[PDB]
Amino acid sequence: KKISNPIIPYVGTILGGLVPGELIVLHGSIPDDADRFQVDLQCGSSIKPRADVAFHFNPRFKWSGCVVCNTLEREKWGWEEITYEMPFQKGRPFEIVIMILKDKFQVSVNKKHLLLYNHRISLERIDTLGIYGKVQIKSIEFVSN
Ligand SMILES: OC[C@H]1O[C@@H](O[C@H]2[C@H](O)[C@@H](O)[C@@H](O)O[C@@H]2CO)[C@H](O)[C@@H](O)[C@H]1O
Repeated sequence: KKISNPIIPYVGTILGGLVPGELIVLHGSIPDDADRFQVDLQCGSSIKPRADVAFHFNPRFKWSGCVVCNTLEREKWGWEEITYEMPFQKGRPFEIVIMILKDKFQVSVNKKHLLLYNHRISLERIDTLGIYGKVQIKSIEFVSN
């Protein structure tokens, strides 16, 4: 459950799905000209109709920067939860750690807390990791309890 230099866009099955207490650990970097990227925890990888996204984590670099989180269900976006922080920096490496909990995802970037997001889709439905946009990824790891 460790992938080196994945191709972006990345779409891959999460072996065994996710359980509370586990981590998803991403090391990567942001290109000099980035606008946004996203990490999506998905129900499958269908394109038409588009796979549900249980957790859409979407850093956006415009202005002072923010991170938009949401859920896509039956091809409709829910209410956005926007964190007006930007820990990502153009031209710099990062580490993202997503801690899976019973109630929430908790996300840290570079070992600093970033945000919480309550589950909207049942955790057991998630079977696919997608990474899209202007981002480079050195490694993907799923860390057990
Ligand atoms: O909510 C996540 C998605 O947002 C979409 O953009 C929104 C935008 O944030 C919102 O303010 C409004 O203008 O509608 C847009 C379209 O739904 C993105 O296009 C999408 O990729 C997700 O990030």
